[PDB]
Amino acid sequence: NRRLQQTQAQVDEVVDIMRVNVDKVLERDQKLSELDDRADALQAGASQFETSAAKLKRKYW
Amino acid sequence: ALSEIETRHSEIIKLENSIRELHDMFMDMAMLVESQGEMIDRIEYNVEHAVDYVERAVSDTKKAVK
Amino acid sequence: MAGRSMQAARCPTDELSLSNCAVVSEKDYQSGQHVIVRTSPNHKYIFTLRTHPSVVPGSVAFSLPQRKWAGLSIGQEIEVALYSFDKAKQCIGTMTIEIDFLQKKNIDSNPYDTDKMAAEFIQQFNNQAFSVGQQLVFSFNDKLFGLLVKDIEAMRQKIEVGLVVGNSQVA
Amino acid sequence: AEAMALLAEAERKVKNSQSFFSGLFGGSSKIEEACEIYARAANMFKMAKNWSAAGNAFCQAAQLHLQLQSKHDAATCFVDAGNAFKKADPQEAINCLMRAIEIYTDMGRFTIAAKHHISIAEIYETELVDVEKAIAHYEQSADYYKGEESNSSANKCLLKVAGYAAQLEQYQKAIDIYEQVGTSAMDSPLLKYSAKDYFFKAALCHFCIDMLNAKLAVQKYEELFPAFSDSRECKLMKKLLEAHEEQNVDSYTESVKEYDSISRLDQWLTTMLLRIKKTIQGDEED
Amino acid sequence: AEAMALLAEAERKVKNSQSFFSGLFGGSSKIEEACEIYARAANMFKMAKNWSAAGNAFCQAAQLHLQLQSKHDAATCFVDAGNAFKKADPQEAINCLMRAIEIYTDMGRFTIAAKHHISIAEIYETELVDVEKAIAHYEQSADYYKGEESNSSANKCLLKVAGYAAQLEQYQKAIDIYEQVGTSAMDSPLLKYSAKDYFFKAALCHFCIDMLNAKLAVQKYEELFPAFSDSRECKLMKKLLEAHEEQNVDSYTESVKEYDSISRLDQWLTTMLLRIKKTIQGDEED
Amino acid sequence: RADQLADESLESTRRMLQLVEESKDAGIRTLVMLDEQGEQLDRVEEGMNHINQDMKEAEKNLKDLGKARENEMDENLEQVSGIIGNLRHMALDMGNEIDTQNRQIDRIMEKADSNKTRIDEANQRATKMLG
Repeated sequence: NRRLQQTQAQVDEVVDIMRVNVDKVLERDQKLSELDDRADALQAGASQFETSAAKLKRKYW
Repeated sequence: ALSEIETRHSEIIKLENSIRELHDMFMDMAMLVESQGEMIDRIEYNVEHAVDYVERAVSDTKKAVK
Repeated sequence: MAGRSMQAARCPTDELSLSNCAVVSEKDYQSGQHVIVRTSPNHKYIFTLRTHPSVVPGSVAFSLPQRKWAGLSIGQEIEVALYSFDKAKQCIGTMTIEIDFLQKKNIDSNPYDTDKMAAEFIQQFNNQAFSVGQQLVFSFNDKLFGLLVKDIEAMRQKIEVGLVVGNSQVA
Repeated sequence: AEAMALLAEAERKVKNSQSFFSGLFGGSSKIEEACEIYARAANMFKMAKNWSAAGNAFCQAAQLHLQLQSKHDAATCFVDAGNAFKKADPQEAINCLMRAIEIYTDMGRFTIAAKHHISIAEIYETELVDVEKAIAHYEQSADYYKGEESNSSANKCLLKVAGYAAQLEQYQKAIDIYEQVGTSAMDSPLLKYSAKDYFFKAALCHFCIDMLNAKLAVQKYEELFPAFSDSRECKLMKKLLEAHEEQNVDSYTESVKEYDSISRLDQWLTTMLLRIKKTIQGDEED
Repeated sequence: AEAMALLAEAERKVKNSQSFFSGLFGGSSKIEEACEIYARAANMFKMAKNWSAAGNAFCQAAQLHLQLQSKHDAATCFVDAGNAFKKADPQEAINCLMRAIEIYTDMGRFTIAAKHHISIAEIYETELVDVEKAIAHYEQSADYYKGEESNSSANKCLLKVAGYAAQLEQYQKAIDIYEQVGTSAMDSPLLKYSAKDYFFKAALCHFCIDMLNAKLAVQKYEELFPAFSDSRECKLMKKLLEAHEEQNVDSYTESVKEYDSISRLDQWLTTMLLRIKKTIQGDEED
Repeated sequence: RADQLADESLESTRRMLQLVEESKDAGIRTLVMLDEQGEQLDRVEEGMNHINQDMKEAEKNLKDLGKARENEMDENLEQVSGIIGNLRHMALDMGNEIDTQNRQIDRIMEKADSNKTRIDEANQRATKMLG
C-alpha cells in the first residue's frame, strides 16, 4: 500500500511541471508570432531600399 | 484485507488517470512544439534572407558615394 | 476613565451571546478590559468587554440573560467606567454554581460528567468577572443550561465580585 | 504631446500639394509624415486609456497610408486598430480586421492572412457570436494553412470548423471533416495518439443516422487493447451504438455516466450526447 | 585600448563644437563617435569585472546618444546599463530601467514597455522589497500585454499581481483578478487544466467574508469524481469551508495535513492557509 | 471482490507504464527539437547583430550624400516510480532550454524593430537623394 501512495504524488509532481512547461509554450507563442511577422515585413522594407539603392547606383557610380 | 485491496483500486485508478491528464499535456504540447516549430522554419528562412537584402543594400549605398 | 454616558443595546449575534461578555466598539474600548455599569448609587455591576466592528460608537450591547440580571432595558442611559481588578484579594479559587437546564423541551436526566464542565467553564470564562447572584447561560456540548453564582471564595473570605483565573476550581 | 493638435497638423499636411507648396516634387513624402502623426496620436490615446479614440486614430493613419501606396505596413496598422477596438469599448474591431485581410490576401501574404483569419472567426464567435460567419472563416483559413504545407495549423482550424459545425446541427458535414483530418493525421506518428478523438467525434455525429455509419467509423478504427489510450474512444462508442440500436435510453445514459468516470466529458461531448440521448427517447415513443 | 583612455577621448569628443573647433560643420557626427567610445569602454569594464564602471559607462554613451536624437538604440543602451547595475554592486538598477521604459512607452513600443515593466516590478520586489509599487507595475504591464492580445503574458502578470496582492491583505482585490484570469482562460482548451489553481486561490482568498463567497466560488467550479486534477483544488476546499463554518481549527489543520501529502503547499498557500487558520482560532477560544 | 480489484488495477498499472513511456518518446522528440530549434536561433542572433552593424554603415554613407500477481504488480509500481521521477528529468531540462531560447528571442525582437525602423529610414533617406 505504501509503494502505491508513494508513486501517487510522484506522478502529480511531474503534472505540476507540465503546468510550467505549458506556460513556457505560451511564451514561445507570443515571441514567434509577432516577431516572425515583423521580421517578415523586414524583407519588404529591406527589398525596396535595395531597389532605390539601385537607382543611386545608376546615377552616382 | 478488503479495506486495502479496495482502497488500492480507487487509488490506482486515481493514479493512472492522474497520468492521463499529464499524458494529455504531452499530447497537446508535442502537437504545439511541432506547430510552433513551423514558425522557426520561416524565421531561419527570413533572417538569413533579410541579411542578403540588407547586404546588397549596404553595398550599393557604399558604391553610390565612391 | 472616570465614566462616560452610554446606551444599552442588543447583542450583535448569537455568537457573542454565549460568551457572557458585554460587546462594545473598537472606537471606545478594547477586548480584555473590565468595566462597571451604573444604574443607581447602590446598584453596581461588572462585566467583561469584547470588541466587534458592528457595535455603534457610544453604546454597549448586552444579552437577554444579562439584561434580566442588571435590569437593563433596550433604550436606556448608563454610565460605564474602566475597572481594574486586584489580583491579590479578588482572585476566585472556589466558586459554587447552581447549574440547571435552560430549555424544558430538552431536559434529559442522562449523566453529565462535571469534570468536562469545570474544564470547559474555565476555558470559555477565563480572565472574566463574576458576581454573587449573577445569571448566565452555559453552552456545554451545544446543550443550553443556566448558571447562578451562590458563593465565591478567593484563593477563606467571601468576595462580591471575583476574577476567574486559570487555576480556578468550580463546583 | 497634444493628441488633438497632432490630429490637426496631420490634416493640414495630408492633402495633395499644389502651387507654392508642391514646389518641384512631392506626394508620398507628406502623407507618410501625416500617418506618423495619427500613429503618435493613437499612441497617447491608448496612453490615456481612451482606446476607442486610439482605434479610430489608427483607422485614420491606416486609411492615409493606403493613399500613399504601401499596402503592407498599412494592413499592419489595420491590425493595431483591431487590437485597440477589441480591448476597447466600441465593436469596430471586426471591420478593421476584414480590411486587413483584404490587403494581406490581395498582396499574396496568405500566411499572415490566415494567421489573422483564424483570429477573425475567433472574434466573430467569442464576441458577435455569429458562428455562421465564423465557420466560413475557420474554413477558408484552413485552406490557406493546408496550402502553406502547414498541416498542423490547417488541422487546428479544421478542428474548429467541425467542432462548431456539430453545434450548429451540421453533423454529417462534421463527420466528413473528422474523417479527412483523421486520414491526414496518421501520416505523422506524432499525432496517431490523438487520432482517436477524431473517430470518436465522427462516430458520435449523427445526421439522424439510422444504420451503421458510426458502427462503420468505429470498425475502420484500429484499436489495440494493449494500447490503453484507445480506452477513451471506441470501447465506449460500441456500447453507445448498441444502446442506440436497441432503443434503450438507459444503457446509453448509464454508459455516459460510467465513461464519464474513466474519462471526463467536455462541454461539446455533453451537448451532443444529450442530443443522441433524445433521438432514442423519441424513437421509444413513436 | 585602455578603458580610461577611451573614456577620455570620448570626453574630448562629446561637446557642442564652437569657435575654432566647429569650423564649418559638426553636431551629431561627434557625439555619436563618443557614444561608440563609451560603449567600447563599458565592454572592457564588464571584462575586468568592474561592472560599476561598465554600467556607468553605458549610462554615459546612452545619455550622450539622446543628445544626438536617437531614443531607440539609446533605450536599448539603457537596458545594457540596467542589466549591468542589476548584476553589479551599486544601485541605479531601478533608474536605468525607468529611463528605458519612459522611452519605449512614448516611442509607441508597448510590447517591450511591458517586457521590462515586469523585470522592473520583479526587482522592486526581490530587491527593493516594494510590493505596493511592484503590483502597480505588474498590473499596468498586464494591461499592455492584454492590448497586444498576448493573453498568456497578460495572465503571467495578473498571476503576479493577485499573488502578491493577497500577501498585501488585498484578498478581495485578488479574487477579482483570479475571476477575470479564470474566465479569460476557459476560452483555450489548453488552460482548462490550469484554470483549477485560479479557483483554489480565489476560494482561499478571503476578505474576511461572512457569507459564502467561497461556498459559492467552489460551486461555480465544475467538478466530477472522475477528475484527478480536481482532487487538488475544490475537493479539499469544500472540506475547508465546512471546517471554517464550524470553527473547527482541528478539521482544517488536519485536512491541510493530509492534503499536504498528495500535493505540497508552496510558501504562498502556507501563508494564506495560516491566515485562515488564524481567522478560525482567533474566533473559537474567544 | 479482491479478485477483480487487483487484476483490474493490474491492467490499470499497465496503462500507466505505456502511457508515460509512450509519452517519454514524445518528450525525447521534444528535446531533440528543442536542441535543433536552438541552433536555428543561434543562427538568427548572427543576423540581428549583422543587420544592426551593416545598417549603421549604410546610414553614414547615405546621410553623407545628404550632408505472484501482487509481486509482479508491485514490480511494475517500482517501474512507474522510476519513470515518473525520471519524467521530471526531461521536464526540467526542456524547461531550461525554453527559458534560454525565450530569452534569446527577446534580444532578437528588440534589435529586429531597431533594424526595421532603420531600414525604413534608409529607404526614406534614399528616395530624397534621387536627382
